[PDB]
Amino acid sequence: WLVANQALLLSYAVNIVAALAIIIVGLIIARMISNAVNRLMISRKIDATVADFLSALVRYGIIAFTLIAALGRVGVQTASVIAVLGAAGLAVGLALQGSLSNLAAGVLLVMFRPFRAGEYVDLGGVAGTVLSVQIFSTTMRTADGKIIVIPNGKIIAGNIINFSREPVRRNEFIIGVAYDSDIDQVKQILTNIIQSEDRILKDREMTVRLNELGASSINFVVRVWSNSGDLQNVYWDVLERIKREFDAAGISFPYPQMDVNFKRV
Amino acid sequence: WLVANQALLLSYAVNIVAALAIIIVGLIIARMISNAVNRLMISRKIDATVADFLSALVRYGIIAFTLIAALGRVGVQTASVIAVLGAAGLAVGLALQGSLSNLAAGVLLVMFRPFRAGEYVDLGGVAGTVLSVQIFSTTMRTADGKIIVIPNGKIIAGNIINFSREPVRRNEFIIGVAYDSDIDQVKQILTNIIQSEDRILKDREMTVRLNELGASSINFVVRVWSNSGDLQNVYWDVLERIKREFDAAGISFPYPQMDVNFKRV
Amino acid sequence: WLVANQALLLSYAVNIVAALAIIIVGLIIARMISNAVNRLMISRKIDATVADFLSALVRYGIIAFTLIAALGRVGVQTASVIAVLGAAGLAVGLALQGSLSNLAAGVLLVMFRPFRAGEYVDLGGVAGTVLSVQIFSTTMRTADGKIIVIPNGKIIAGNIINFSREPVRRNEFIIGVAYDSDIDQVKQILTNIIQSEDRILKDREMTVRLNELGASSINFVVRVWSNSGDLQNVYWDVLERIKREFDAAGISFPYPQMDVNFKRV
Amino acid sequence: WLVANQALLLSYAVNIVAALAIIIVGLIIARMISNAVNRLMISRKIDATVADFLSALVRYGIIAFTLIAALGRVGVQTASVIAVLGAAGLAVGLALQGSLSNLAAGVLLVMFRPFRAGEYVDLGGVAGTVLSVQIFSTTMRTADGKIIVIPNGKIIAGNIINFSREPVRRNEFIIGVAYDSDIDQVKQILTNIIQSEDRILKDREMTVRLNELGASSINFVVRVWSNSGDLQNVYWDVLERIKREFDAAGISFPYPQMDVNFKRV
Amino acid sequence: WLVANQALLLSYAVNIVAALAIIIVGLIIARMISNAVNRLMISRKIDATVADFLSALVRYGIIAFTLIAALGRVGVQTASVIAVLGAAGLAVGLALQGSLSNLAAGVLLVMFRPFRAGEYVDLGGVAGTVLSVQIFSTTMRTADGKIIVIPNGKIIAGNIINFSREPVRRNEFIIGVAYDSDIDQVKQILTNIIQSEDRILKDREMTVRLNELGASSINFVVRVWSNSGDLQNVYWDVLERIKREFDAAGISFPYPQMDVNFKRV
Amino acid sequence: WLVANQALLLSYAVNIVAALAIIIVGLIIARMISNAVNRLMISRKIDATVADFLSALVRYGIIAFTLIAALGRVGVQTASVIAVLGAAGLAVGLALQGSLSNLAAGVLLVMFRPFRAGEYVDLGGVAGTVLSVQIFSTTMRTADGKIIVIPNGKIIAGNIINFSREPVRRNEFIIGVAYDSDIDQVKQILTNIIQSEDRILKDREMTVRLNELGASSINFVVRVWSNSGDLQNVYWDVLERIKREFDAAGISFPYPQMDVNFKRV
Amino acid sequence: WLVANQALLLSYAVNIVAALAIIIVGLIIARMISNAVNRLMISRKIDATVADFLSALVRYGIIAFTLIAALGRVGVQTASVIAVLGAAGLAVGLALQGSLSNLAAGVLLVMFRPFRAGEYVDLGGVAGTVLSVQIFSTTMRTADGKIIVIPNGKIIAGNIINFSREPVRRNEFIIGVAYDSDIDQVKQILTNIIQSEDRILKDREMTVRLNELGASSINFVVRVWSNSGDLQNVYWDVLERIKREFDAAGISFPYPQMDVNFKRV
Ligand SMILES: CCCCCCCC/C=C\CCCCCCCC(=O)OC[C@H](COP(=O)(O)OCC[N+](C)(C)C)OC(=O)CCCCCCC/C=C\CCCCCCCC
Ligand SMILES: CCCCCCCC/C=C\CCCCCCCC(=O)OC[C@H](COP(=O)(O)OCC[N+](C)(C)C)OC(=O)CCCCCCC/C=C\CCCCCCCC
Ligand SMILES: CCCCCCCC/C=C\CCCCCCCC(=O)OC[C@H](COP(=O)(O)OCC[N+](C)(C)C)OC(=O)CCCCCCC/C=C\CCCCCCCC
Repeated sequence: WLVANQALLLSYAVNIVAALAIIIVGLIIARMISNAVNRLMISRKIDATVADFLSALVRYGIIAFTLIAALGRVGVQTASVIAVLGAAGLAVGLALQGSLSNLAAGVLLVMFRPFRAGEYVDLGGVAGTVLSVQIFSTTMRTADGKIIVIPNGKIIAGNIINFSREPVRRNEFIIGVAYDSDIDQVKQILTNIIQSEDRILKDREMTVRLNELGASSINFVVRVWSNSGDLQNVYWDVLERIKREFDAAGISFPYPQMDVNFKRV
Repeated sequence: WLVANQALLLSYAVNIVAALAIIIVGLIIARMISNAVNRLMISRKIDATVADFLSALVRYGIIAFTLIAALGRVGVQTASVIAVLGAAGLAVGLALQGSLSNLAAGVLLVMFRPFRAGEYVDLGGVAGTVLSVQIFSTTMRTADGKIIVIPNGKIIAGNIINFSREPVRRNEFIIGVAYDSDIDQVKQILTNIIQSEDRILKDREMTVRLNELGASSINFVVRVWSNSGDLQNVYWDVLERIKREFDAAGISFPYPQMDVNFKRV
Repeated sequence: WLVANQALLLSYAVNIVAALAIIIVGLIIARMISNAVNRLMISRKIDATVADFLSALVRYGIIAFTLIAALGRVGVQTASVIAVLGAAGLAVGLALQGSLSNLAAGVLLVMFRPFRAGEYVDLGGVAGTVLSVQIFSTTMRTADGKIIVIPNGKIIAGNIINFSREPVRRNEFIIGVAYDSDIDQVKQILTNIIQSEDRILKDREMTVRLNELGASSINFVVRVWSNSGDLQNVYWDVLERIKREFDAAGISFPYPQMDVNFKRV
Repeated sequence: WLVANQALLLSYAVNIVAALAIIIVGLIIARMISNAVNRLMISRKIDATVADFLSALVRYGIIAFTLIAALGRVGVQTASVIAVLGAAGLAVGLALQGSLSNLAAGVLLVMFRPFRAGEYVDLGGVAGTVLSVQIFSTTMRTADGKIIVIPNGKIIAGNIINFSREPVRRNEFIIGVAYDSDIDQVKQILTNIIQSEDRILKDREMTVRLNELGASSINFVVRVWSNSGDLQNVYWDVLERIKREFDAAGISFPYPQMDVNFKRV
Repeated sequence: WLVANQALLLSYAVNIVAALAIIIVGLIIARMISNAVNRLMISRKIDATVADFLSALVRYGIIAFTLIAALGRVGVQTASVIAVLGAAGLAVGLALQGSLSNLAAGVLLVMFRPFRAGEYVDLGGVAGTVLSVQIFSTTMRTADGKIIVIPNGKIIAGNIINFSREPVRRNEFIIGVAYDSDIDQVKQILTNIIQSEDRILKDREMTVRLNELGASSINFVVRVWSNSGDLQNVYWDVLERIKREFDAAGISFPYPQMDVNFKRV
Repeated sequence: WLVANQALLLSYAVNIVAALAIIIVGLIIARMISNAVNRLMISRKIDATVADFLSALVRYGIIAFTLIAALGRVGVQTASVIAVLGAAGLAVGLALQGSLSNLAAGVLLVMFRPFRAGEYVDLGGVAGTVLSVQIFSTTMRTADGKIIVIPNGKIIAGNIINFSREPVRRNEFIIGVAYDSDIDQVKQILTNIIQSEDRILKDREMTVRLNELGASSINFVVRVWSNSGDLQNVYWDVLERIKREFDAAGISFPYPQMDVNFKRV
Repeated sequence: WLVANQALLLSYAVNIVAALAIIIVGLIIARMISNAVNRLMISRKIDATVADFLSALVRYGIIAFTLIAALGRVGVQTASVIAVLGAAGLAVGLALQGSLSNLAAGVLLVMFRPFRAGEYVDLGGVAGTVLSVQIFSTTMRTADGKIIVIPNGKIIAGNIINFSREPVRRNEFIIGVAYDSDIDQVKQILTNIIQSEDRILKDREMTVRLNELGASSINFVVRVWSNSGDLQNVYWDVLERIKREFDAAGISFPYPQMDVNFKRV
């Protein structure tokens, strides 16, 4: 009988009063925090539907938190709701793995700087000048003139070749001449063409060596070092001069040779 | 003996009354929340069987929650049911990883805009004009006229080449002429053809250089910058004009040359 | 001594009575739920051994639940059994990841409809007409006549090219003619063949331009738009007419040309 | 002092008696369950060492469970043992992911039947007649005569082309004839050869169209529908008849043509 | 003041005595279990440093368990140590995923037997005779004579082609003859060569059909079934006999034919 | 009624006083730890916005910790907040997997040293001289002159070929001579060229053997060991000397031979 | 009022005294364990900064453990700190997955020995002699002379071909002779060359059979077994002897034959 010779009914009364207190302060704290986030988002920047589900999801989250806290305050065991809610949080955490990976990689590309804005690089077989580095992705304009947006988590997970870091780079040529050409003559013509060029650095190597005895031609290699801004112009100028002086000196560039053994008359 | 000189039977009575209370309010709250979700889904949009298992799964979920909460209120240890239920929730969370990944990537493609509707792009080797960006996927019509639906989580995880972002792009030509052709003559003909075209931008580079000494031809490169809407028309017009003026000036486009050494008479 | 001046033996007696109560109602609820699932599976649909392990696994699951709940009610700590049981549930949840992924993707392919039954599509390099979309997989008959069953989780994870969505598509031709052919003559013959075809749409583009100066031929491109049902017939008809009028007008389709420089007499 | 004016020593005595009770009933229940599993495995089927570690691992598992339950009954905190044991269970659950995935896929291949025993299929680039579908893998004999065992989790994760599902399939031919051949003559000869064959279905399409203007030959395509058992025989018969009637009608099958421009006398 | 009118100091005294009891029995049980594992490992098999860290890691594990159980018995909250220890156990469980996967696959390859010792198989593009199947890997000697050790988890995860399971296999030939050869003559010569061979099974198929009209040759196919031990010898014998009788009957094996159109005199 | 014949109101008063104490010492400890981290970051090194969100995230973390500790001290159940917070921590832990993997691999590349600064290596098909090894990545300059930044977690996960570790390496040549050349003459010329070179190590192997009977040439192999700094110079010198002495001794380097059977007069 | 008619203030006093006791013994045990690890690391082996962060991280870990144990002893709920700390431990556990995988694989490569030091093997397309097997990686010198460091977790995850395990291996030759050559003459010459070699094992197979009727040559195969140390020398000797005796017996090695049909006079 409930003749009240006990204090457990007092404990039950303070439990239901505490549950109603949790409900009403959860409602008003949800309202005030939604108002504060709504005030601090409009002043800074908003998208309409994005800020809508932002404030809505924060409000539903804090309402669900205070509702199951009030259910647990009464005496209802709420561990299944916490299990489903933790599984849903882990699902959202697996969903946002690539985005947060791009964000962490974007932080690392700002702290450590392998490349900066205006530096010709290569990011996994994609070459071009870096325009800007942002939090999720970098934009880079190629030599063709097209803009490529690459996420940061793929930038760091691969090699990042930087062309504009070292001021001195190397050209390489494969000059195929005929088998009947003199080795010393072709070598001294190529040496004169290399040493008569002022933008080829003389303190580095100036290799002119027979590299390969190919199918229809002996291939010479010539490797010269220039500044990184003069590289393509040195390539074009010395290639044109190689062609002009080999045509002037009688050295022939062979076609795809073939021997034919004639039969059946 | 049960002569009731104790209050633990009072505690057991309020436990079984509380368990029955949890059962009946779980039933009526399941009914009212199923009615409210049923009312708010018919007005907005429904598929028949989809809304059927939606309201059914929400109802079975809240019934299972209140049933094992009522079992735990009696004194039955329910941690194994919570373990299996959390494992099933983690299974469903691993199942919905790709869908929620596409949803998060679709949010990022609306906040950050690498591309918009009506902008010729390239999304992992798939080129075409973007029709619309949605929450799970984007539809884009190619130049061939076919519609391709690409999920957003694969859009962000790869490179996204944007052709219609930079207003000025570059053409490139590989003009192969014979070895006997004059370098200066071919170079000045190509320079006249480039400088006589009004849609080629004169403040950018106008490269006409000998690029390669190939197998049966010397390959010239000519690289010119045009507006992004005039690019293909400039390509076609100046290629036709290259062919006409090289035919008029005697410069030959060589066939695949070959040297034959005749033997065995 | 056990002279019973305490109520903890009363508590122990109600614990062992409660444990026996949990055991017997777990047995009879296992029997009644197995009977109800057995009755509701035979009426709807069954496979014999599949329904056998279905009802068997549900019965062993609820028996294991009530047995370790009764062990925990006595005072035996059962957290290790819950740890192994949660690990086994997570193992089964990792096992059913692909199947539930196919199920979720099959729900998304019914809500959002990129394709329907009877619509020629391409699902990751597999083309053919969709027969039916089911919960785990779609069946599609190719043009060759073979039936291909593709799981839905691989359909959504890749590109889904839809041919029968846009009513107007484009043909493309690479017509290789000889270097000696007149550009204007071949261009006006191709223009007459295009403009004399009634199933080629005249409000779209009708490109006939010199596209490429190839190895042994200049390649013209001609790109015309037709309805999606007339596309292959337009291709065949205008290709046959191109061959007939180029044979009638003296324009030659060249063979793989080659220049031979004869040596060694 | 231990003068026993308290009941906590009574509580400690019933705790150590309960711990000894847990130990001895864990021993005898381990013995009886090991005896029951040993009796039910010998009658059904056994491998010697496999059944050895099966009964051994079940016995060590239930002994470890009752030992740490008895340690927790005394008052020793056992949560670290439960943490290591749950980590080991999750390790074994990650180890058995592929096997249980093959088992779940084998259940799905028996409920849904894309293929049955004796049905020529293609399972990820592996073609052959299905012998039997089992719980972990399917065996299929190829046309070459070799037996291939494919796991089910790789069967469902890829495309499963079924050749023997549709009763009517299509042949396709690429008939390359010379440029000098008449289009109408070759087309009417191929039409007569197709319409004179009784196993080619006349209500389907009978395409005979010029498909491609290739390098050294114009390629005709002819596509005919036959029953799925007559397909290869129709292919062989009509290919032999194409060769015989093109040899009889003067239509030539060209060799790899080449134009040679003779120079250097 | 500590005038001892309470029993909580009695409770604290039995807690510190119980903690010291846990420490000393953890030490002596660690010593006895290390002695028992040390005695049962030396008799069976040991590696020196491997058994060293085995007994050492078991001893440090049981010492860490009893130390944090004794810390939790005093009143120090030890849940952070359990969190780090469970994370380390999950790290070791992720580390041993491939090894335990190979072990589970090795159990499945002994229960189910796709192959046994001395059976020519193909395990993911690796062919050879199986020497032995072990718990982590199988060793197989190829036809070249080299020993290849393949882990079991890669064996089951791929296709396992078994050559020595079916006793009857099929040979296939591509016999390319000239266009001028008679179809009936070549077909009856090949039929006589097939029917004059005693190790070719006559109840199976004996296909001799024109398969392909190739570039420079018509390709006949001949497919014959033999026993699995006579297969290569039948191949060699009937190929030599095909060459001898086609040389005797005037049928020519053509070279790579080519048509040359001579120009520029 | 609240006539205060109980001490639970005393317990509630000390709970709310303890909650306010937790709040105020959480505020001042957050302020002091933020001040201490702010003081110890400015002296050592800072980036502005990076140190901003560093101190901000530490402050919000300790404020959230003390707020939900104060909520749990009152009596509000906070296990859902801990579930969401642990899921967010696991999300951030999955996000930082690649970065911490690169950090652990960078520690292993400093403890174990497969390569050091100034040592020509190959890191997954990327060759060049190592400049420096850092905590997340190594920079290495190639022979071309470009700087490549490779993350450490990809360095250790693949092969790391080290060229500059062994002081003695081997050259290999494929010398193709004509079929009519004498084997003994070519072998003794190559042996004289090898034994007349002083930088070829004589205590190692000096192989000069006929390796291959190729399509148009017999290929000799010659394999010689030199020091690792003389390797390319030995290659170039002995290749030039091979060409000079084979031209002097009449041994011919053949072109791509071909037999032609003339038909159709 | 605090007139002290209760023992809960006594309980609070022993709680704050116990918290201070936990703090001071956590400090001195952190100091003593840091001193003991510092003493046992300097004697054995150290790197400076590595041992620095080792002792530092152990000290910060045990200080964080005793600080949050002392916070939980007071009454502050510390489950959020344990959630973040367990998430950070799981992050570090995912970071060290590859390193611990290499360590476990290195243990398996020492217990099971597929290869030892000084044994020519092939580890995933990388061949060479094993120098040493270590805990994280194996070093192996190739035949070229370069040192390759391969991690153990990639060694076990792939095939490991062992050349130096079986003492007897097999050579294989593809001898292409002309169509006009006699089959019996070439077969008996090859049989005499094989049977006149003493290092070819006579109890194994000595296959000399016509293998293939190729494009311009009939290819004979000859397969002989030798010891594993004589294999390359047998290859070279018998290949040179094949060339010498086929040149002496008039058997010709054909060039790439071609038939030419001359047209257009
Ligand atoms: C989406 C659904 C949203 C629904 C939100 C509704 C919020 C409801 C919040 C407050 C309204 C409560 C009105 C009835 C409560 C009056 C009874 C009472 O004054 O309470 C006294 C006893 C205390 O017992 P005690 O101190 O010995 O327990 C120990 C627990 N310690 C340790 C925390 C103290 O309380 C008891 O006996 C338990 C009495 C049973 C209370 C029945 C009301 C339960 C309401 C909903 C259940 C539906 C479940 C839905 C699925 C969720 C699964 C988790
Ligand atoms: C899919 C299956 C659906 C089944 C749903 C059925 C819902 C049943 C809900 C209510 C009906 C209960 C009727 C019997 C209860 C009367 C006994 C009683 O008035 O209760 C008093 C004692 C209290 O004890 P206490 O305060 O000292 O405990 C401390 C627990 N604290 C801390 C929460 C207070 O209760 C005890 O002694 C324990 C008495 C044992 C109660 C036996 C009835 C158990 C029903 C089903 C068990 C089947 C298990 C199925 C598998 C699930 C595994 C989890
Ligand atoms: C696959 C195996 C299937 C086996 C299923 C068998 C089901 C057995 C179920 C019932 C039979 C019980 C018969 C003996 C019980 C009579 C003793 C008794 O009347 O109980 C009174 C005391 C209560 O103590 P308390 O209220 O102060 O505790 C606080 C616990 N609170 C908070 C929940 C109240 O109980 C105690 O002292 C503890 C007395 C120790 C009971 C010994 C019987 C344990 C049976 C099996 C153990 C084997 C373990 C197998 C591995 C599983 C590891 C989890």
